[PDB]
Amino acid sequence: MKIGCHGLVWTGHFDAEGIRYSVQKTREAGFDLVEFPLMDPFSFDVQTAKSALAEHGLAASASLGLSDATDVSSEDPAVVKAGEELLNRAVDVLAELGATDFCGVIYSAMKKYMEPATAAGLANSKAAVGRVADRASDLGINVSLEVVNRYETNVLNTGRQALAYLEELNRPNLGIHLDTYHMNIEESDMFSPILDTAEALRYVHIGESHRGYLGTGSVDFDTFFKALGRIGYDGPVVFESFSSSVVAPDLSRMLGIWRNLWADNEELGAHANAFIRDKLTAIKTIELHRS
Amino acid sequence: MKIGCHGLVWTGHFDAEGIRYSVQKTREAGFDLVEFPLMDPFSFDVQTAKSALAEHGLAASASLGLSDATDVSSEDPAVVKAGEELLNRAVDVLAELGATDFCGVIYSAMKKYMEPATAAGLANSKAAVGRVADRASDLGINVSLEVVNRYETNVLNTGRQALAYLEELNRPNLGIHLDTYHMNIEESDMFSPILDTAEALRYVHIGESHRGYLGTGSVDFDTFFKALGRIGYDGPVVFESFSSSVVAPDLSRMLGIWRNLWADNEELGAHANAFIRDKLTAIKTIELHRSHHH
Amino acid sequence: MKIGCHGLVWTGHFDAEGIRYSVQKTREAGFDLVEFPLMDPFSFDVQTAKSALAEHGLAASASLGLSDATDVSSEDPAVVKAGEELLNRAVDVLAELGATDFCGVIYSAMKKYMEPATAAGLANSKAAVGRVADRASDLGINVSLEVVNRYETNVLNTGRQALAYLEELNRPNLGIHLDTYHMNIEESDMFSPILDTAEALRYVHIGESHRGYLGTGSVDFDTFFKALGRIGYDGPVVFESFSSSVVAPDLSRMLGIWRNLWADNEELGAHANAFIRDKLTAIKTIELHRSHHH
Amino acid sequence: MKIGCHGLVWTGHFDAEGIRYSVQKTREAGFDLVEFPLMDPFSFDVQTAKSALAEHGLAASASLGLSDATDVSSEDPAVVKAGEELLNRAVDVLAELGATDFCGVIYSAMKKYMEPATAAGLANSKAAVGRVADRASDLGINVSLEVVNRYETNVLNTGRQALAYLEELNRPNLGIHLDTYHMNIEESDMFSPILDTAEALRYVHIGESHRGYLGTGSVDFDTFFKALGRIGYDGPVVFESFSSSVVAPDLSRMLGIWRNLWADNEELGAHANAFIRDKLTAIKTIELHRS
Ligand SMILES: [Mn+2]
Ligand SMILES: [Mn+2]
Ligand SMILES: [Mn+2]
Ligand SMILES: [Mn+2]
Repeated sequence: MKIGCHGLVWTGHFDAEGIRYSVQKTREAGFDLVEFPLMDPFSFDVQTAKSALAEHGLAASASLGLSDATDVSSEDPAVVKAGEELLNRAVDVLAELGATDFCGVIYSAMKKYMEPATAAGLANSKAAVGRVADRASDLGINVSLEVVNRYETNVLNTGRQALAYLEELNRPNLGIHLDTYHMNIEESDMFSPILDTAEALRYVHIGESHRGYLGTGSVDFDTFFKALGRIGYDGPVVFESFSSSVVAPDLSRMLGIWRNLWADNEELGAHANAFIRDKLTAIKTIELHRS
Repeated sequence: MKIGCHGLVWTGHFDAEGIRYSVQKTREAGFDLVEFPLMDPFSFDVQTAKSALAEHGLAASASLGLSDATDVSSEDPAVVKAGEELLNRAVDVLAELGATDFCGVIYSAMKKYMEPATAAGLANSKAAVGRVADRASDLGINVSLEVVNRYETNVLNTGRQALAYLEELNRPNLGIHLDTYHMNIEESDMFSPILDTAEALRYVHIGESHRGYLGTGSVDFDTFFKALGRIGYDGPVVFESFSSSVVAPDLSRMLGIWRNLWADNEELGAHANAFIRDKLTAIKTIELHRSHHH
Repeated sequence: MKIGCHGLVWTGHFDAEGIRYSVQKTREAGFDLVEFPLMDPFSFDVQTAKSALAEHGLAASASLGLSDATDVSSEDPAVVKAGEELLNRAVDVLAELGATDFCGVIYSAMKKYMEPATAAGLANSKAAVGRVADRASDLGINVSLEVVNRYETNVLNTGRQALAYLEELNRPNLGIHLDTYHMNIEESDMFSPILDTAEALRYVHIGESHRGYLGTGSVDFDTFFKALGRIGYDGPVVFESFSSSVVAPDLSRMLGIWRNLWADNEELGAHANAFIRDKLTAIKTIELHRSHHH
Repeated sequence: MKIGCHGLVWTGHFDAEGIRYSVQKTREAGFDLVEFPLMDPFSFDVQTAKSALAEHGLAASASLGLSDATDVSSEDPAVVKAGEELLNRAVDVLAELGATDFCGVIYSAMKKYMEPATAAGLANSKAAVGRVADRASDLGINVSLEVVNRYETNVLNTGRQALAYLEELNRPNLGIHLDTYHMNIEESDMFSPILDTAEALRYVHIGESHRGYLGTGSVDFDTFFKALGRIGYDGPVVFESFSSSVVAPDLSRMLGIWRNLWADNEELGAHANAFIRDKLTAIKTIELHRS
């Protein structure tokens, strides 16, 4: 299990300096892994990232969400294609890094839709994701679909919806990515979705209800972590948080980050690392007593 | 305290038939009050509502959310005017019903903004809401601003933000409307925002985390209702729920209701009435036990 | 699934009058079943209970806790015998009623021990419970061992302990009885012990953290009932509550009921029935939505 | 605010070696303060404790519970007197240490009673506690009554009961001591009792529902700490935990510690210190934003 940190804790700009900075800070906060927000994989400086990861002994993953121009759930084949092209480059970037996990909202745009999904849109999305998965698979990379709330997709809002989507595709390297922030809205509770997704669960984001400091909102982390313990989950567990104090040119607007929920990210990151690790220690003692 | 039900439990279409239907089913489910969604107050058949309510004994309130063309937080004063004219008609509708509560997202568009609020936009919102509140005042109508999550406004996402907004306007009939579904996202916990708003809290929505059946999501209703008890809240407590089974032409899309969270609204309504009353009974025993006779 | 009420809601004295009273009030409060506390099965007026139950339609079960003189976890075989004779009569009473569930703290004294269990004491408990279960078996009676907190036993404080106990005895009619009040103390959470016990779980008590009104304490009923849904539990679900207002000569003292948590048992019973059914309704909608037709 | 640790994490025997050991281990786990279980204040080696506290820069408090022989809620004046004598020595021990907080179940025996309290018993308890408080007061020591569950007293099971008890006594240095483990049973919720006891709240124990590792039971710490933040609580916050792995000759039997809930107390103590401190950090950010 890798304990990770999403890059937007540190910076919204991942040129060379931001890549080095984000990696250093992640390591200094005590994490094993940085998740790069790869909103534009075409301009991501792989050589710098590979160097910085080596210098600091850090593992890496990457996430993104698509947009209007790249929506693979569009009925417009050209838009679908732009999306597929973007996902393929993201996968290629991860291959060059020697990383193994790609994730995010890659089955639709990451946006507040104003109508429900279409049958033809959903078919396009599934076909495109299948092909991306296969390309990833030949490269040793796992692809995990992030279940997000109603205001960020109209396609996969629950773990059970994601399972059905995966069932159709039947790809060995396609998994599910759950995020406590999104679960806290859409799911019946914080254990059922973990039990249900069991072995398909390949990636986890730890976010508070308002995406600030862990333990300052309404997310039931105790139930969540106890359920992760029960299924023996051993994939990445990655802190994600957003404040108006650190802005990405698109992502922050897309996720509606209006509030200053923190200004000291060194404190935030260290706290989150301690929060997650100490939760996991607690869970380990429970599992130890089941002997 | 009135126990209320929002109209989208019953129908998405508030023509004459839908209005009578929502009133009847609301009463039959055990509620004291129906909340009409007044997305277009200009077309709402007030006389049918009056006669339905009189038939059934039932109290009414109304809520709406604004949209792009009617956004009173717009920098464009023509858009603000359009919004203000809409809010003013909503208020008039309520006056004609003899109702006393208007609420909702009436200080901005109810939408996912793509940039944060501007100073000019915020000043326009505040001035317009002030004028609407004054108008409401002389018609005996209380106006409460509903705090909602980051995806439905960029203006008032927390109770404390609403407090600061209210303090500047300083109007006696202006209050805060909290909704457990939105609190579940943006707030630090389910008690602090109640203790903070205290006497400014004038309206409450009871919604599960996914806006389905009460008790089937992750909202901490326990803490919430206990806090309501502590401040002695006596305002409306109104069930709200949305499913793809029952669709309003604009509201449902605006709120991102993609999923089929229920198909039996008779069952859903009856259950919500019971669920809310069973909580209220509980906290009544707690307050009783704080009595010095105990 | 029967929704049940424990007798100490209604009276502390189960003479003829108290028996009829508890049956009537239990039914009138909306329950399917009454649980008689059978602390002294030898004096219990079985024919009055039979005739009361027949009058009212109502199902019955029984529970007890043992005491020092009847402690089947004692190293002293004369004490174990006294206990076994008591349990055997409890079972006979239930047989005579045509009831099918016996439960409670029947594997030890229900008491605050001052030292941990011994090997000899544990072996005596197990052997006695085995014989009692076999006896029960041929009378069509299921026996479930209630897991309780450290202050009421030193033997079975967790579901997993009860599982290990059950595994050794390997009897088809022997099950586990969980009580949310006790789980709230000793267990890691409110779902794991349900998922672990699964098919061995045969009886459930619904009790608030302080054993008062449901929803007025800190028990996480949400998680609990959702777990019950997941394993498809269909056994008895029985409300239990104690107040100094209604006192049983020994039980109340044994359980440390010092406080006046309610005075109106009509209200309390009606509320508990509603509270439990409103939870069960909720989780039924969840299970319905896991159906492939959905 | 002092972050503290109860001595039974480390040892059940507080001779000189156990005193030094408990203090060292507490400091090494990262705490500010050790709480000595002063079940027998007459044989407590003050000189050793004072030395060990100085060597490690640690503050100290003391708690105890009374027993049958020393029950100040007895109707037997001789038993009441033995109890008062014991409490006075405990207070004297704290004075010699230069410590300022005495707490625990000092208004009755710490036991499962088999009958309710008596009017005459309660009067004896209140009078005795009043006198002990006055003696403490002349010595600069605060006295805090620990609210405990129905199986450990028949006198003070809720914060509100404790407030009423204090109301009668009207002593300036008499406060209330709340313990999450006991609240988790008896109280309506985890915030009301803090709001209600407000300025009378002078001491806090942090214990999980089963008194093992923090975060492995049912206690709602999030609500609890958020309420402590709201009232601006600045007294001791002290971890308490019990396992059959570490036994005190009386206390462990009195508290019904039948289970092995941990065996590595160095891990337990460090975890608890991190758990509490990181909770408090989270709360501070909430309070900071109320600006
Ligand atoms: Mn995420
Ligand atoms: Mn609402
Ligand atoms: Mn029970
Ligand atoms: Mn304590």
